[PDB]
Amino acid sequence: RDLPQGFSALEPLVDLPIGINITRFQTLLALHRSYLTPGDSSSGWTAGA
Amino acid sequence: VLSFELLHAPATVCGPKKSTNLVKNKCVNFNFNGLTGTGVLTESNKKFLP
Repeated sequence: RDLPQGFSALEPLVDLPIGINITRFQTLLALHRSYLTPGDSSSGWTAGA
Repeated sequence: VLSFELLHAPATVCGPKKSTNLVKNKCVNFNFNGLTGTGVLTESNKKFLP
């Protein structure tokens, strides 16, 4: 748990010339669909650690 | 018909090409990537990050 006490620099990966207007932010996750939570997206949804 | 576009958007299709050889140990003008200067170019042992 919790971010450890340390230092680490961050190296660039990509640069995008898209130039669109950005205002909002949301994150995706992985959903476990099986016999435990069958059906549509109403009931087939779990959080997970 | 190849249609361009003139607007306030950055250019996507580009590429200047151009090519000249490299010389060493001679004072010469260079324009690598926009930067310009005069001097001699020698092999260096310093290591850059990728």
